[PDB]
Amino acid sequence: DNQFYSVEVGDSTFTVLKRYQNLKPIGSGAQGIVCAAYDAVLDRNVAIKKLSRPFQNQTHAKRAYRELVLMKCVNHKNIISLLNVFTPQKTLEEFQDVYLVMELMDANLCQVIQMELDHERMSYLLYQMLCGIKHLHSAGIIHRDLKPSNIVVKSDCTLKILDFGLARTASFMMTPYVVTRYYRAPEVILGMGYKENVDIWSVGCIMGEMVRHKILFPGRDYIDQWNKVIEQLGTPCPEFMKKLQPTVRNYVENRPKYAGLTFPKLFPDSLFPADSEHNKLKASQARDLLSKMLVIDPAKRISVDDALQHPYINVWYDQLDEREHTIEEWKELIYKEVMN
Ligand SMILES: CC(C)NC(=O)N[C@H]1CC[C@H](Nc2ncc3ccc(=O)n(C4CCCC4)c3n2)CC1
Repeated sequence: DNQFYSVEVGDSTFTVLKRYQNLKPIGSGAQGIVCAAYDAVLDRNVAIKKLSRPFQNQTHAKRAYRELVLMKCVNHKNIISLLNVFTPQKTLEEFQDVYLVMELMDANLCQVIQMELDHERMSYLLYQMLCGIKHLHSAGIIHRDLKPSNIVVKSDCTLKILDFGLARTASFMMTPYVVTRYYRAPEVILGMGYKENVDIWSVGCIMGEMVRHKILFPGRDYIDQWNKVIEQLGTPCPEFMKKLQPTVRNYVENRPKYAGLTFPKLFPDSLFPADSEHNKLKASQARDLLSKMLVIDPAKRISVDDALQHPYINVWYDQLDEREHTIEEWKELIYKEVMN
């Protein structure tokens, strides 16, 4: 009779359509819990994400609403695709949970970073990240929080980005969970305003970490993080700092100065495959792209288009809503998106 059934998966209770069999947990971010499952109707494996009471506050609601709207209308091979969406609840009054069904991938980028990776696979992963970012920028979406945990890959080295980043507004939370700030651009760190190549910084951080196998710019807060940035890349020029609001100008200009490191010193020959002439050249090219992505001043940083054109990468070449609402308003907005 009923077209749903329920099973326990850790703390949570997954109540899912009967087509979805043999649920297995595979991770848990901020918005919810995620299971792998077999889709008996499609004869394929899927990932199912549970959003619990997403309308419970502004922060969750805006994120859920945005993700649902964007995942449905954005169509690209390097952006995770929405296969199905449902709630087991029958009315707006009873409505609680939303379940998103997506293609099932094999790993996080975190896991891939830890591996020794050849240039063929590093450049291919980067290419795909850039193509995806490009797509988002063309659709009016500047991500600003690209990070390895929200990028997934398959064994065949296919790459998809999982989320659409920050809201243009931006907040307060209760759930004890730490946000990963390590990949954010200087302009996000310092609060400057940004353009599309804000996301290049993040790709630079990811690329660099693939080579060094350590997070480039860690720290408890933006204070420590900014210190790690300037210790490595050196203090930026005056031209840059003229672009900063008065109070953040004063902070940045009064921190201990550093000359920084050359990119050969930041990413030495040691870290690269460089045994054949092929690899010698690809290493050279790799460090050159890195040097162009990890630059503090966005005015001097490489664009997405110039990056896709770069020799390391080009071998692979081939409505609006952002407003405030109460709980009950959000709950209905999300419910009707779910019952399209
Ligand atoms: C032990 C070893 C075999 N694997 C492991 O440790 N982690 C894998 C296990 C399989 C995971 N696949 C996958 N596919 C689609 C999605 C879609 C949305 C989403 O939010 N996620 C989360 C990101 C990572 C956590 C879940 C998705 N995850 C990747 C991570």
